[PDB]
Amino acid sequence: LHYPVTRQGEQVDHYFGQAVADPYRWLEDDRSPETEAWVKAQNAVTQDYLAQIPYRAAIKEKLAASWNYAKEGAPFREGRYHYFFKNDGLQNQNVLWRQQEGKPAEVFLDPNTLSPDGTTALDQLSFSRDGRILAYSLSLAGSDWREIHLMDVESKQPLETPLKDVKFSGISWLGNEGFFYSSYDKPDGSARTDQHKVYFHRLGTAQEDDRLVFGAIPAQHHRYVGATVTEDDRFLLISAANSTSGNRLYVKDLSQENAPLLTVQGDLDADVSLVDNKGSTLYLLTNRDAPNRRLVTVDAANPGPAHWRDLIPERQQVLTVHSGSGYLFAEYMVDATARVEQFDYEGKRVREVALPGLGSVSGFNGKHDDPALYFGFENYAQPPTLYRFEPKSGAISLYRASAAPFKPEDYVSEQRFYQSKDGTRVPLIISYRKGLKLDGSNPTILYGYGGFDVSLTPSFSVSVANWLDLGGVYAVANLRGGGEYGQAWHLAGTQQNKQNVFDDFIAAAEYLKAEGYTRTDRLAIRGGSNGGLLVGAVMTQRPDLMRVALPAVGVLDMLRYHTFTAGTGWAYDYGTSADSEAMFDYLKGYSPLHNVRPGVSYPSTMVTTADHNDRVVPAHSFKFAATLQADNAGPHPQLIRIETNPVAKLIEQSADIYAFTLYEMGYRELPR
Repeated sequence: LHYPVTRQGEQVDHYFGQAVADPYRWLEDDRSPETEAWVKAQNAVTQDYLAQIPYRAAIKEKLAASWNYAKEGAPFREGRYHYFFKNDGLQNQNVLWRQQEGKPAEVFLDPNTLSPDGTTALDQLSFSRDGRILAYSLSLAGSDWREIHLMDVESKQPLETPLKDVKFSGISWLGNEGFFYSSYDKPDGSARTDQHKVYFHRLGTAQEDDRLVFGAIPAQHHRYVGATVTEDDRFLLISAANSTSGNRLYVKDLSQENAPLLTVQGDLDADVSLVDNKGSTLYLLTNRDAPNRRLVTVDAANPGPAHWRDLIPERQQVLTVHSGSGYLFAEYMVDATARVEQFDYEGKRVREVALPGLGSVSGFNGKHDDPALYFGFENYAQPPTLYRFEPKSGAISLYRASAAPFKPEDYVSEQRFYQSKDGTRVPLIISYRKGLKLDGSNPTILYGYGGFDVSLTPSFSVSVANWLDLGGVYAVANLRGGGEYGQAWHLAGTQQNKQNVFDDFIAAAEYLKAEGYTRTDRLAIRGGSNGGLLVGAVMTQRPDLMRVALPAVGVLDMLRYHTFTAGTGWAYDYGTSADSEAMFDYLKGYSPLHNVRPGVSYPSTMVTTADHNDRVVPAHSFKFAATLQADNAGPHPQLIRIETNPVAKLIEQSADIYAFTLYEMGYRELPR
């Protein structure tokens, strides 16, 4: 193995009197001729090394053969038809299908044929109350602008000319008269502003005559406004905001002539949104005086915050509310997995929905008179599945099995909890092919993130599935720093407590060995971005803990990350070398780049990154890889794979990592 030559410069940096050498400073410029040449050479070496792997092409083919597959969404009633989305598995955009009691399903709206390239995409979709008219917004390329088209459902032809200059808008019908939408500019003609306004479009009229509903007078100026009409057409709810944090909310009783807007919340101190109404009672989801949120009710005739009353009190877990079939469904995240509770509109707990196991859910959204509801379920061992739920009995039946070439019963996903160094308990979800033997010899990949209040919830991955099909184990740890247990869990993994994140990950690794799942020479750690940091730190503190290290797009230079493009936004979680001498010593103490040491024997490593990236600059990966090649004294290869310029590329990347990981664990033949 012959690593390219990496020039060492004389750049020296100073932090509170302390000097730190940065020999690869020049590699921070990913667009200099010298760096691109370095990239080119590193890739040649990496590829040459991977071409030495016998089963690489086999793993690739297997992945490509299982990567794409058909999908289907839950069906919804609109007028005299049931609608549902479908996807060939190849089609860029989902197609909307329609079905009528008698005949068989038929294609209704295919967004793919609206763009020669398949760019023009479907955004919002809203049917009129009777289901006879369809309003839908389409977005071109990566634009924010929209047009709202009106289609006659029965004929499938354009009802009227489409509405233009629509942006950050919903579409909410008022019976069969027309609908509310948002826009920054008068339907007439004028010069731009950042004053978002709500307009009502009455069918059979020109857009230029749409009436102003909210947002024009100075007292109503806001950057973002939304409008929603309740299912029973009784109330109009208008939200107004200037940012993603907090919003004002107003209500208008449409059952009364020229009713004025009443204020549900007149300040931006908190988030409040409409769930539904029952009679004159409003059901609102809000985080006002409740970080984990609560569901409250208040009469529409006097809706101010002082009159709100808890229907579903704030709990230790963050609440999400869905409504359907005359029921309210409280969704939570417990130990990173879903839990759903059913309630009636009077706050009486009906039952705890019995989900198909531990995982992630979607659905439980429907109309008042839907006889049944649908929900999606999935996790590391089970591909997205559609289930039917009987509101009254609570009976759950399989509606649509996944078309993914992976039979769920052949896989196991068990939940475990271990203890960190200080004694903290941490969740760990291990998945694998059924029939595993706890002999501690299974090629294992341990994944983690740990930070930015990001919570790692289970989700199906074709790549992971293929890993399991190779006899491998996939373990995901919910390290501190994430958002699996509120704020206290997040802070325990930030600033001068970041080391807690690494310890937790370290503890997870030892657990997998102790419990006989794998062993050092059969273990690999993986992570991306803040996750790459995780891998980089752990591999520099405990290079004896694993056999393989797979850091992707990681933040590795902890002393200069903040000076790079987009690095500013991660200061809250990490702190900076400039903050104070104390912060500097901590950052320098674990910074991957600065903790690689000459003479040490590091695990087999494959650093991955794109050649250019604004979120996490390649500089981190380039300098880290260069340092590992120069310092490592063992037999393990320190490689970096740089993606240049797509499912093809994704498939190729997964193959290289798995092929490499297995090849580095000694396998000279696929496991088994």
